Amino acid sequence: AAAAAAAAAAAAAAAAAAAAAAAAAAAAAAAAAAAAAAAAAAAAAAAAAAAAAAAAAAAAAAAAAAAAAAAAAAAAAAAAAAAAAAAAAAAAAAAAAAAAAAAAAAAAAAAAAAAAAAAAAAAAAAAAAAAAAA
RNA sequence: AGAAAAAGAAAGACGAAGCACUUCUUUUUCGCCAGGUUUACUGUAAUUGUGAAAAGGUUGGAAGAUCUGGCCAAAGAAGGU
Repeated sequence: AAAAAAAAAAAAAAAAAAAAAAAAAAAAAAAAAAAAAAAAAAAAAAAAAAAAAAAAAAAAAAAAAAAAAAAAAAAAAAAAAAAAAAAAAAAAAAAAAAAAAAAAAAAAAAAAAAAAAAAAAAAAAAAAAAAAAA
């Protein structure tokens, strides 16, 4: 950060967050806000990704839903990808059991991509059927 | 694979500026097949038909011969009168 490293500093922040920086139900958002400006919308998406990893505040399901809604609204590739993926992982808002055919298929029909990111994660944890059709 | 993050892109209806501001809701990226859905028609093989050039006197059956003298040649390859 004294090397003014927007990039390398957000890098180290994701690094330590994965390397077990505290979560503490507040340390999550603490490190995330610390990383959020970092001259990079991608850096804020990386903060949100390390956040979804450290599931302290990530258990706010509709909150991850709204954050990723604004993200995939603004067309943030890294944000939509990491957020929605680890969201479906921590059972946050990416699908359902009665509106999953809408939710997941709409994350794909968002735009032309995050379809391949579903193939990265979300299609893997599809769970949009217990069948073979979907 | 070992565990040692990853790396991506379309239109339509809705508010708005009479479009774009993006926010919700569906849309497709050929292994090799096969008609077709009209082509912006224009530069880039060729066939066949066309494809130029003045007159006079002489002998002879008849001139292309002859004497006098002009014209074409990217045609003086040839073939008949």
